[PDB]
This record gives sequence, structure tokens and C-alpha cells, in this order.
Amino acid sequence: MSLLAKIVDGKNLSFEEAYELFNELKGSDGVLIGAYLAALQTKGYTGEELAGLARAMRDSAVKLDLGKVADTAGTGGDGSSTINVSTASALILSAFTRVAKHGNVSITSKSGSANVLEALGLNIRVSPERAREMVESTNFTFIFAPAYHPALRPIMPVRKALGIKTVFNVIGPLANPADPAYQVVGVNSPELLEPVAEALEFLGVERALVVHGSGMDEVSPHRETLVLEVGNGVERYTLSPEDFGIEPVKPLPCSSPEESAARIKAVLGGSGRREDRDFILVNASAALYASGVAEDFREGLEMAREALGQGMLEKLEEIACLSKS
Amino acid sequence: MSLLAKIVDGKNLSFEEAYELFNELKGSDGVLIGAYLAALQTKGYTGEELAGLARAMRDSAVKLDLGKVADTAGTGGDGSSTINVSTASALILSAFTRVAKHGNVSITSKSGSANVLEALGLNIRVSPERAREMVESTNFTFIFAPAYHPALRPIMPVRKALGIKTVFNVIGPLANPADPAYQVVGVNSPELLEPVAEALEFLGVERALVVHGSGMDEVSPHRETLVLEVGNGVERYTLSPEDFGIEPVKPLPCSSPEESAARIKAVLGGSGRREDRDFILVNASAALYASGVAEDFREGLEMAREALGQGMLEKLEEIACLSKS
Repeated sequence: MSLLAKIVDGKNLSFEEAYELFNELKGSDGVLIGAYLAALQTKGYTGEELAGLARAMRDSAVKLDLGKVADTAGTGGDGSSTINVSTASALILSAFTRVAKHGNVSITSKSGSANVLEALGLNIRVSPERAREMVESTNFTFIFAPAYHPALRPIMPVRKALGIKTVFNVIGPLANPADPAYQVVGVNSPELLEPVAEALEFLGVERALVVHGSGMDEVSPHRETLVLEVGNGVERYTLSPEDFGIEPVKPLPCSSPEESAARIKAVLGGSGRREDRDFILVNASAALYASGVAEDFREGLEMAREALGQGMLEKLEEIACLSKS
Repeated sequence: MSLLAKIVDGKNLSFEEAYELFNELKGSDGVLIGAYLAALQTKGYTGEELAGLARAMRDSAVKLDLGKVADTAGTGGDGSSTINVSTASALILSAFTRVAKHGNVSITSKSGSANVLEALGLNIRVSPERAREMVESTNFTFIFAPAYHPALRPIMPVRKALGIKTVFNVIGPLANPADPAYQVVGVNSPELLEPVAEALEFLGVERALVVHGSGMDEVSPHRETLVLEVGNGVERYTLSPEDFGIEPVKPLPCSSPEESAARIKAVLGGSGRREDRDFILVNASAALYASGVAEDFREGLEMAREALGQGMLEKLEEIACLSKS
């Protein structure tokens, strides 16, 4: 109510106040949660607010011990139904470095990455100890957010009932309890680039890219991508598809997680639609760059492309098998 | 859902959408009520939104068949500051014209109009038929908001849990179901002047004064009073005690509805403290002017003051007698 009055008055919360707010929401009646989420969304976000809420959400999560990991994500998925490039990007990145992909419920309350990974044969809820074995054996695991954030249990039905976007759509990608050192975070509108970048700074990420490509929460293979790079301060620049060494190409629509899975798998084995391949590769390139395995985006695409083939399909089947053990 | 998304996007609702919003609120779960009230407060409400909400509230209320009636009110500061001039003004105005005073829709009503009128011996809970009969034979009745606004009953426990100001701390004086032709509405902040005046415009009031005097939702007998007059469009002017024909005097605080009623009753009978008498009279003059009883504020004060004395205390007795029968 005090924090609610401050928000309703248009005042931005401090990092500490936002950390407190998560713990208040955690134990609040639905009426108060609804009020906080609608008011907060009407006001808008600062980086300090996103980071405080996200840090409190990590601290309340099921604990993970996965070492130094990378993640790639979007606050949506969002917009059109295109293939799930953050999932494909995370799988390609595991050829190079440890990945713990956080999943990351959509506005429908379902995780698009969780549906795609299930279609690729994963059991998507794994224990913390299964997750550690997955990373140690394959460099990859999937952390399904509803399973790792029991504190959100009273919040989920409120988010469902309100139907509007809320702060939880933005902090989802910031709330990975593995504490990723490296992150790609796509955002669904350009006004979120600066607060999300500042929040990653507040959270101590070693290197991150916050991207907004052709109006979507991903790197575009077709038009310009706005980028904020975090790690030496915050740097702003714009990428074009030519910076990755591809010709511009428009992504093609997708109707179901099953189709999304099949098209991603075909790319991973070195085949697939050229439009899917180049869309996946520019996003994989950004993940390799953010995790320091590539020095620039042209090299990141070149290295990601060389990893596709039979070995990548073999990695995928052992990830699937290990997740069901 | 749709109206909530419009509000949290910062878009102002049309009159007809604000009408729908009220009818959506009254049948909504607390979670959605809480989100709607907090988001609209964060955005800020407009005159058009206040009017649509208020018209839907009037249309949902218990039906009244009073005549052409007048009302005087405050939005509201504190339940302990000054004596309740709007109740005194309403009683005095009934010597000249039909008055249906609308009670306060906020949970406080501490030294509110309802408390003061009971401390003056009225039964404030009258059925629609006693109300008509009271008006026909004394020119005065009082509309108890909790009993005339059933649709508010789900809303009230949400307002209590939120503990913030909402649009309902403001909409009350615009929501008189007897559709007053004449109104004085004090507002507690200068920023309420324009939207409340606009709202009265949209709602078709024949003549109204929206007033803010010396920082309070009332006419000041001490300092300047900002006035918006609604009728021929909207006219703006500033009054001073000189415009009522009195020397400036500072109104003084009171502690309880009982002391408020005793100090008002002494004025009504022709005595009382000079500070209370001239405070009541400048507000009574505003209501005589808004009602077309008096042509200007000097005359309104003159006419109000000559109605005080034994006959006024006898009118109060008859009002109280009839309200109990």
C-alpha cells in the first residue's frame, strides 16, 4: 500500500524498494497483486526496478549450481509465430560453452521454448541435480520457470486473470536462478532496451546483448537490429544482416511447436530452409558473441554454421535422453 | 482485458467506455477491480472518464423520483478538519428550493455529512418514498450512499484493501441518483477543478459551481476561492470574502461530528461563533447562487442570513421528525 501509493503517484522505486516489493507481492492477496501489477505497468519501468524485482525472484527460486553459464531469451517470443530462434540459439551455443536456458512463460502463460523443446523430445521439468548432469555432459539444460519459481504460484493466476502484459513478462529473462554470466535478452518494444540493459548492469552480468530486431524480441535477418551491449558500461549500436555476412531474408511464419521443432532440427543437422537457417544463425551469432566465444558478429555466424551437422544432432538426442533419465 | 489494456497503455477512455468500465467493475472479481482502480489512478482520470463512470453509477443506483433538486458537496479533505459547511448550506438552501443532499461514497464518512445529520437528530436512511415525501413537504432529503448504491458493495472491500485514493474518492458528488439540476462541488485540489467541471458539463447539470477555497473543498470566508461556473459553458473567476460582503475570517477546527453539529445548530438558530456563521454563509450563498435563488454572492449571503433563527430550527425539527416516520 505504501509502495503502491508511491507507484500510483508516479514515483520510481529504488532497487531495494523493488526487491522488497517482490517479497510483498509474494505474500499478498490477489486483489493487491492485481493492483500492483496494473499500476506498475501503467507507470513503466526503470532499470533499478527491474533489477531489484529480478534479484528477489532469483533469491526465492529453487537453487541451482551449474557453474558459469549463458542464456538467451526474449521477454516475449512474441508478435508473429516465427520459429523459436532463442531455443535454436541456445542449443547451438552449447557446442561452445555451458548454457542454462530459462523458460520463461509467455503472455498466454505457456512457455514457447518449453513447447518446442518438448517437441524436440525433452522432458522439460528436470531437478536441479538432473540439470547439473545435463550441463556437465552436454553443456545444455533447460530450467522450466514454473518449476523453479514456486514463489510465483499466487502470482500466475493473477497474471492470467488480468491478461495484460506485466512486469513479470520483462523480468522473466532476468530471473534465471543459475545467475548467467552471459545473456542475450530480446525485448518486445524499443522502450524496454534501456531499462533491461541497465538492469543487467545492476545484476552484474559479465556481458549481455539486449536486442530488438525488426520490432521483435530477437535478432533480425531481414532489417535492422537495435543493440545495447552490457559489460563495459552500456554501448548502443545498430546491426544489419550484412554485419553477420548473410543476405537479408525475411523469416517465415510457423503454425505449431511441432513445426517449429522440425524446422529447427533440420537446420541443426545442416539442412532446413535457408530462411530458417539464416534466422537461426544471426541469433546464434549474437549468443556466441555475448558469451565471448566469438569476437564479432561475422565470426559468430561463421562458427555457428560450422557447428551444424551430424554432431549437433547427436548432442540433441543425448540432451533429450539425459532429460528423461 | 480490453479497457484495462487501454488504461495501462495510458489511453483516456471515452464517455461510453467509462460507462462500460463501471458496469464491468460492478460484476468483476476483486483482482480485476483492484487492477482497474490502481491503473486508472496511476494514469489519472479525465473529466470525460469521471462523467461516464458517474452516469453509470447513477443508472445503477436505487431509483429516486424527487423533483428538480439541488445538491452541495465536497470531494473531501479529512474527517476532522473544519465544520461541515456543505450540510449546513444544504439545510439553509432548503428554505428556498428543493435540496436532495447526496451522502459520501467513501468508507470514512468521519464527521461526514451522514454523521453530522445524525448528530442533528435525523434518520439518514430513508426509503425512496420517505425521500420524496421529505422533499415535497420540507424541501430537504438526504440520500445515504451505501443504501442507494448497491453495486458499490463488491467495490468497497477492494477500496479498503488498496488503501490508496481511487476515482471513487472523487466521483461521489457527481453520482447523486436524483440527477440534481444545481450543484456546488468543492474539490480538495486545484487540479480537480477542470475535470469535475467538465464532468458536470457532460452530465447536463443546469448550473453548477466547482469551488476550491484556501486549499479546501469549500468556499473560503478567509482567502481566495477559485470557482468554475458551469452552465453557459465554463466560466472561471476568483472570489474573495469581499464578494460576499463580509470581512475575512479564518474558520477554526473541530474534533467530532457532535461538536460540528452543535456549532452548526447554533449558527442555524441565528447565533453561534462568528467564524462558523460567516463560513457557513459564504457556502450557503454559493448554493443559493448555483440554484438561481440569488443573482450574486452578496445577495445570496444576505438572503441566507435572514433565513437563520427560530424558523430554521423548526424546519430542522420537522425534517428530523419526518425522516424518522
